[PDB]
Amino acid sequence: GPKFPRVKNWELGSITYDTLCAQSQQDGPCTPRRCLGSLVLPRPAEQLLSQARDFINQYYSSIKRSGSQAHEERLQEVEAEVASTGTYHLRESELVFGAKQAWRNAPRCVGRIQWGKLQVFDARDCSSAQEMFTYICNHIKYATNRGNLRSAITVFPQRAPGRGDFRIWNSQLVRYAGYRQQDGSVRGDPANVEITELCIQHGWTPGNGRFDVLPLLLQAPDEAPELFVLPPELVLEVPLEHPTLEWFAALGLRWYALPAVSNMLLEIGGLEFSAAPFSGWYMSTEIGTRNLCDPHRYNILEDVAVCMDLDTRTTSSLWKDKAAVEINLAVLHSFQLAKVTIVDHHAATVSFMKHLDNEQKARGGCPADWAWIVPPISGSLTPVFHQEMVNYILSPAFRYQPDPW
Amino acid sequence: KFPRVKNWELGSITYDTLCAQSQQDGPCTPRRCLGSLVLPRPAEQLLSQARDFINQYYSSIKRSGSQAHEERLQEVEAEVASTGTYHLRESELVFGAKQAWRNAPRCVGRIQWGKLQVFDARDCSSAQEMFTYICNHIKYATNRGNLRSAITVFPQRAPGRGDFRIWNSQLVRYAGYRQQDGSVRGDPANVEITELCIQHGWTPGNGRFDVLPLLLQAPDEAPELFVLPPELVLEVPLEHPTLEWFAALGLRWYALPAVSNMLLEIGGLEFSAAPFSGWYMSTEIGTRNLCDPHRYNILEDVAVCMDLDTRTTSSLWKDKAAVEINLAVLHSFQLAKVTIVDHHAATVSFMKHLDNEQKARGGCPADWAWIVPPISGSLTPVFHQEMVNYILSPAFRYQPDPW
Ligand code: HEM
Ligand code: HEM
Ligand SMILES: N=C(Nc1cccc(CO[C@@H](CN)COCc2cccc(/N=C(/N)c3cccs3)c2)c1)c1cccs1
Ligand SMILES: N=C(Nc1cccc(CO[C@@H](CN)COCc2cccc(/N=C(/N)c3cccs3)c2)c1)c1cccs1
Ligand SMILES: C[C@H](O)[C@H](O)[C@H]1CNc2nc(N)[nH]c(=O)c2N1
Ligand SMILES: C[C@H](O)[C@H](O)[C@H]1CNc2nc(N)[nH]c(=O)c2N1
Ligand SMILES: [Zn+2]
Repeated sequence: GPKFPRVKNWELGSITYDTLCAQSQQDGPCTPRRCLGSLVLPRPAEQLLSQARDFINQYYSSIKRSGSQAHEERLQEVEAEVASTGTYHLRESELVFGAKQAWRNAPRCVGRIQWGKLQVFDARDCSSAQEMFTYICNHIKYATNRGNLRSAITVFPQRAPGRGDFRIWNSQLVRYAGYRQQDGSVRGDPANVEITELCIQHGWTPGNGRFDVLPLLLQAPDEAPELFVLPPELVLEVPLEHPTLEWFAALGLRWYALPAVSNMLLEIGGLEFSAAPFSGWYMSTEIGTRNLCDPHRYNILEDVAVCMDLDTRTTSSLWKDKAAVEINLAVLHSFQLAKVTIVDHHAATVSFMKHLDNEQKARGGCPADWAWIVPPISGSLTPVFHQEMVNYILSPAFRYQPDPW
Repeated sequence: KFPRVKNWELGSITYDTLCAQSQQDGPCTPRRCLGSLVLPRPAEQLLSQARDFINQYYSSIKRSGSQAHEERLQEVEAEVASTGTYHLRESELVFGAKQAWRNAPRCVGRIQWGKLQVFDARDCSSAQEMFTYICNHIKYATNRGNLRSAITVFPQRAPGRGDFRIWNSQLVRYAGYRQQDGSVRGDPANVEITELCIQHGWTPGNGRFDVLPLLLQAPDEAPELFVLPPELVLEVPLEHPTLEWFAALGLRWYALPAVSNMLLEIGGLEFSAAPFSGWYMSTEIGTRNLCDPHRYNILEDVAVCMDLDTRTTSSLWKDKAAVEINLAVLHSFQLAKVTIVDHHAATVSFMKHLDNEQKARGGCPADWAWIVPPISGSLTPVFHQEMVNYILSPAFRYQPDPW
């Protein structure tokens, strides 16, 4: 057979071979002796030039001008700029291409069918924390679009020799406060205790509710971060109700419309964009299963099961499973009523299978992280459960980066 | 450099040092992770595996370095050097079978690993004799519904000849009859073995739940057909605690999960027929066997009976029917007093096993994709647990189909 990984779908009996993994220049955490695929956190001079050349070759292939004179001239341009300055700069169209390719390359993203549809806001002229705030408000307005959500990324200036980084300190643009209590419990979102306490240390007067929207801590090169409160009318939220269980609304639960990740590094051609927040829309299990039911998050499973009058004293009643299903249904029904874009985990995984087929023909494979792609409820009820996946790192890439404090 | 292993729910960390004892490569390389793949793509070698195993055994009985230990190593060496192979003592076999189960990265039920009845069937010389041993295993393991884990070990592979083999993938399998119009009646997973049975002279049924005969093979002989006596195969009719129409679906499952096509490897010796059995985790039946689209595929039928909106994915009709089916399985097994474990209890016990193994051995090989159950993944503690997958020996392994 072919000397490439053989990939099988066990539902359909079909086979493909991944030839794209051959383009991986970056090693993951696995070896012949042990598989570390389940680990969440996995572990320039002429080094820049080779990454830059590779990226420029990718750009010129995507516009089908590979080997051309415009291609050879751009390469020369890039080496001359690196030769004299130690760094280089992307053309506008190269940035747009690179940002889409970073998304298309993200092995943990189930929403990649959408990858070609991304509004890239070029904010590489930004020179203050105040201006970052203006750019971020504009992004939120555009992406929210009164509930008809639109994928977007805003790109701030790249890391530069000596000079400090542009950083957004918050992990997302919208986050609920988590307030550590006297008894050691948490009011609000326990995921956000640290960022909440940083906001207070930097002068934010804290609230005391379960769904208090945090301010943003924004850092321009070589300055302490500055605190910015989002105007409330800019942050679209959806109160949660259930279509048949009338008491569910009385629980006072809610979630924000716009998932906007702000702490990842965008790498393109060896250039590093340390502030490049990106947004799309939610898959309903992110809110209904993880955010609301993780024991270390809002942890509402027992409260909902009690309201549903389930037997919470024994595992074999399946009280957890029944409650989780209703909470996910409430999320879907409430977003739908509110006319805010959301996708259920069946529709999302079906579209991801279509994406895998598109990419098989386009590039000879698709890097995918099975543990992350399979949804956290109803795993084998979705087609992705039955699909083998090959995980590898391609650049352009979204990467984790250390916290700025 | 050893792997740092994190639990994300609790924030706790351990370090796997056991993985350094692995001698067999898995599918992954630094370039690409192949962890989600279901299947894998001389005398001095045997001697080193033999020694390492004999060393494991004597260490387990705390007699590591005794004259009994040195003499046994000499026996193994003398036998390999003269004949190119050797034979296990019954007590070593018992230790090796338990160790293979303990080492199985895909097994969520390993809290039980020390509790395994081992039937030595190495004095078997005919398919006829294999059938008698298999019947006694079933009878013992079933135990009127009070299920007991067991393994029966038939004669090892030998350089000269064909293997002892059980052709069926489990001791209990429902037939799948392929229609002229492509479709399947019964279990679509068993179409191929069904056809093999018919071709070897079995008079087929035409039901959805027809229990298959066994195809048993002695070395270099055609396999022989053996019908299991109906009273040996305990089955559970499926009903629902509150939905009365559910019983009307005529659904049922067998009590005893007994895997019969894996190879047991101990000290470099290979046991090509070594069927093993325990009890079911309820999602195996309620989620996979009954709801996989390529298995009995009953989700739509159940959803319709529940009057659910089948027109749209966002009604979560599939999720709702699946939960009720898993509940019907749990309820019916409990009613019939047949051992079963739900996915919550099983995964909680596996967390305890991880902790026991950390203290005992400094790690535990586990395959996250197989450990996390197929419904309600993140509702179980194993979802939030990082896991390191690697191959230790003694081991259970896949082998080629004998046809
Ligand atoms: C269009 C709608 C989209 C949907 C429904 C979606 C869905 C998801 C989901 C469910 C995850 C896993 C999140 C988690 O478990 O916390 C994810 C991961 C990710 N997605 Fe998306 N996605 C979308 C658009 C985007 C966009 C626009 C980008 C960036 C341009 C993006 C890049 C990512 C990245 C980088 C990750 C991985 C995060 C990590 O490794 O920690 N996706 N996607
Ligand atoms: C005592 C009750 C037991 C329970 C509840 C249990 C549970 C499970 C489950 C749910 C699986 C995954 C099955 C699938 O998805 O098809 C599994 C895999 C496995 N278990 Fe167990 N187990 C038990 C006892 C045993 C015993 C007695 C052995 C052998 C002595 C064993 C060895 C294995 C092996 C080798 C696999 C992997 C099969 C493969 O890789 O294809 N387990 N276990
Ligand atoms: N942040 C760190 N570690 C870390 C700590 C806790 C959790 C994690 C894992 O990150 C995920 C949180 N559990 C991030 O998930 C948020 C997310 C990401 C991507 C898409 C998401 N959902 C969407 N639907 C979209 C967001 C944007 C476009 S689509 C949500 C990582 C590190 C610091 C230094 C090195 S790593
Ligand atoms: N036939 C092959 N292997 C193969 C083919 C298709 C699927 C598979 C995967 O096997 C699993 C079926 N999906 C086996 O699952 C049955 C099983 C295994 C272990 C435990 C099980 N459940 C229990 N509760 C127990 C059974 C025994 C004790 S506990 C069930 C393996 C090969 C082809 C080429 C080389 S090998
Ligand atoms: C240990 C494990 O890797 C971890 O809990 C993963 C599992 N799969 C996931 N899948 C997604 N989409 N998001 C996650 O946060 C996780 N968490
Ligand atoms: C492709 C994927 O690895 C495959 O569907 C696996 C996933 N996890 C599983 N987990 C268990 N316990 N049993 C299985 O058969 C599978 N199948
Ligand atoms: Zn791996």
